[PDB]
Amino acid sequence: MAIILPKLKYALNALSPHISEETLNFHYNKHHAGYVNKLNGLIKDTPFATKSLVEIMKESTGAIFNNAAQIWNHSFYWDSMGPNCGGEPHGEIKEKIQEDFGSFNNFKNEFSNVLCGHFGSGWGWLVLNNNNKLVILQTHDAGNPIKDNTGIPILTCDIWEHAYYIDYRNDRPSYVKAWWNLVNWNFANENLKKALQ
Amino acid sequence: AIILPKLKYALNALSPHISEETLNFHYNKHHAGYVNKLNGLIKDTPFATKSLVEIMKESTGAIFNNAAQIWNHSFYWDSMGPNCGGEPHGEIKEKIQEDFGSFNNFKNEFSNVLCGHFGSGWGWLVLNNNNKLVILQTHDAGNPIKDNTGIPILTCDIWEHAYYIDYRNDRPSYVKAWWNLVNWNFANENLKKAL
Ligand SMILES: [Cl-]
Ligand SMILES: [Cl-]
Repeated sequence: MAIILPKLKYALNALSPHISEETLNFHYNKHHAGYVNKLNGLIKDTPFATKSLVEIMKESTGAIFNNAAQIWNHSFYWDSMGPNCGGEPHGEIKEKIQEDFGSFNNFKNEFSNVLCGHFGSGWGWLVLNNNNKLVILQTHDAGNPIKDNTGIPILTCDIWEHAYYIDYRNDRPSYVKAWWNLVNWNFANENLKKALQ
Repeated sequence: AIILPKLKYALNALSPHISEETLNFHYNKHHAGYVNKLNGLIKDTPFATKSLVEIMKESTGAIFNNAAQIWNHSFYWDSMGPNCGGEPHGEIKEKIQEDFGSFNNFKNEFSNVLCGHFGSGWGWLVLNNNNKLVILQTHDAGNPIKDNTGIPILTCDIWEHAYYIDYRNDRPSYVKAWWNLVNWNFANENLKKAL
């Protein structure tokens, strides 16, 4: 199967109690795996069959896009988190956030507001925009900043209901608050360095 | 000002097809929250003196999202009931036979549409201007009144919060279960008015 589900970099329970093992089980092994299985079915007998996931995402529309972009968004989501993470940013991203938001607390406040405010299925992003500045963006359904060409993804947070409904029911804000304990600044730093190159 | 309409049945009335816990969150958190958010949004606007349908028709963005979701959810609750489901009866049965060939045909296609919808949205049975029943889907808070695509007859919510407590990712089992709840009486009332 041309497209393979990338492994999580940590155990299924590694984000607990912020996001439960049960959530990771459904979200990764059911939803995420499902988008991979679905895309592989869809790209058969198309020119997409031999393109990379990223190329498919950038060049498709309809169901192919929806599945391709979701696979990519989820992998970026999992990599945006980790055990032994969260807290204050550190390394290059700490200083960049200071420059572009004034403080980590300012960034945290605006990001949480955006994440809490998104109507329907979607994603909040920290991105390096096309003017070399960190900004917060939101996208709807499977959308992302690479497809939109609105900047280079640094971190993402999924706010589709399946991301939090097991653990928090309707209480998205509690999910967003808990997510701050999981934010992987090492990942952000890796993305920033590539982005600025 | 805008008021949340009463359910026509108790919170457990749809169980086990939709749990009482689901109805509790869906009605008392989601549906109630749409009403509360809308009232805060329309205070001090020309929308404060308009009906829900008028607000729905004349708004965009947050006001639309909340107003349409209030109307959509009431239509959803009224589209179900205890003592409902199974084979259609009365005028809607005949009309489904005319427009879909059979109930089995309707049921399978409606199910496909409900299961196939990507992200948050709704499936609809509506009567169009040629007095023909048709299946529509809409995204997020969208609906056929906003869209002028026909007079709604029934709806089914496929937002994840509709089923996630009871079925997790298995939307098709929720859809299957929903057929034990579909309120043919409400369909017949709607059809009588629409025709
Ligand atoms: Cl589990
Ligand atoms: Cl009935």
